[PDB]
Amino acid sequence: CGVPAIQPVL
Amino acid sequence: CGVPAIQPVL
Amino acid sequence: TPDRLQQASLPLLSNTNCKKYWGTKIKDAMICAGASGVSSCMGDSGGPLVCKKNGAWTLVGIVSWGSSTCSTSTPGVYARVTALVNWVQQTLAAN
Amino acid sequence: TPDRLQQASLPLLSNTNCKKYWGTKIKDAMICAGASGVSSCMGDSGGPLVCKKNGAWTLVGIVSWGSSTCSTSTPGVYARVTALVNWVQQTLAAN
Amino acid sequence: IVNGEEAVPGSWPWQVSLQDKTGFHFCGGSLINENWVVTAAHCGVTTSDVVVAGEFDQGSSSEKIQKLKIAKVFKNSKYNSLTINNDITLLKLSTAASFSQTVSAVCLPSASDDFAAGTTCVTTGWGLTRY
Amino acid sequence: IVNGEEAVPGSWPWQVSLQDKTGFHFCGGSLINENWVVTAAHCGVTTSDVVVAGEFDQGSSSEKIQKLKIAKVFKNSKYNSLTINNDITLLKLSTAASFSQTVSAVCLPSASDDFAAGTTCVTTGWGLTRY
Repeated sequence: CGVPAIQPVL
Repeated sequence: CGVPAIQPVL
Repeated sequence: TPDRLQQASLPLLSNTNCKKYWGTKIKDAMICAGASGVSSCMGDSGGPLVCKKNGAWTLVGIVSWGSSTCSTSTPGVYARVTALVNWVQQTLAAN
Repeated sequence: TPDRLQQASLPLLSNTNCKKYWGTKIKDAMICAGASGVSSCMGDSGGPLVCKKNGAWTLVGIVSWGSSTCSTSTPGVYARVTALVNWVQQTLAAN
Repeated sequence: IVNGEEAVPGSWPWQVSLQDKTGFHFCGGSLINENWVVTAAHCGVTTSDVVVAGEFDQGSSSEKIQKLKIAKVFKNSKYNSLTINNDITLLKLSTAASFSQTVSAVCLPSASDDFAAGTTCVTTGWGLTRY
Repeated sequence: IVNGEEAVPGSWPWQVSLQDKTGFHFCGGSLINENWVVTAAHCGVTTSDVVVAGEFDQGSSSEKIQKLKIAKVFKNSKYNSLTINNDITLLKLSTAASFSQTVSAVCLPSASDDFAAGTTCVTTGWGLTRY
């Protein structure tokens, strides 16, 4: 659970 | 519809 | 929440004078009432707003929202049954 | 409502300093955040509040309520997952 | 209702109370006939909920009340959650309501119906009496 | 979100959107695994509603999204409508979600989990961006 295949950018 | 068997008091 | 059923008489207002209060929150399908010293409040929602017409109580609003403090000086906002009876009337047909 | 998905980073606050805002509206099962210049708002409800813990995003709140004006200066109030995971965890078992 | 008075019992026969499986009253509802209850869409009623009718005193045990089961929930599709515009949900009952001296239907208006500003009307329920 | 920025697409794979039969987004939701969505209890979700996943642009037609049907709704029985206390509703899916590069599960904390005031976190959705 919880670790995107596409990593979020902030 | 709409006329109670028990009449409301205000 | 009280154990037994409460009641209150209250006047309906024009949407227009309502707008005075809610500004642009008031939608055509909404009907106002109160600011009479009575207020509808949390837990009353979904419930009845009735008017007497030609012998019988007719559903005129459905308690929807208003003041978070249930201020008896601001009007409560009810669903306007007039505008949704067509849909109710309809739902009854298919089921 | 925007067409594409939005995001915002925001800090969590103690319930305690929250009470400063919501007073006695804030219940143990509620968790605050924002007043950072960002605000959650109508339509965002039911949605995610995540924190990074040990590599992964973990559900920490569920957008629930706050300001009616979505004021970026007042904190949003989220469901506190910590307090309801036991019930979720449970619901999963019987179905 | 802030400032309402207690109703005469059974004087409002179409008033129903929505309660959860916990027994907790959270919204009201109005009987439109024997299989159909009207309530608010924001009430968020599911079918683990129940329709209680013929109730006066939430706290009294000696009442011949009817606990009615929900079959299907009909949220008006124009309902807007962002606005709480068109906040009407029908409820279809799995169990018919037994009409009586205390359980009955309110009347629906015509789409045509007029109801003028200044006209004195009545609202009932079990909501907070002090906030 | 007032002041949020657009997300990178598929960067938040457990975000789902609740839409009515009209197509209108009214709440968000988070995938907890392939048959179970978490949302808010006040959202008042029924089963004429649908779970949309793998969506980025609500307005784009060329997206490989998943329209998922609700089987059963589970309002937490401690939920309090008067307070909007314990505002959690599980959603059981009639149709399994197909996990992928863009559809996946967030993690649930332990009841034990600590998450300290001052800690910077993230909220996503399709809510009003200006009120």
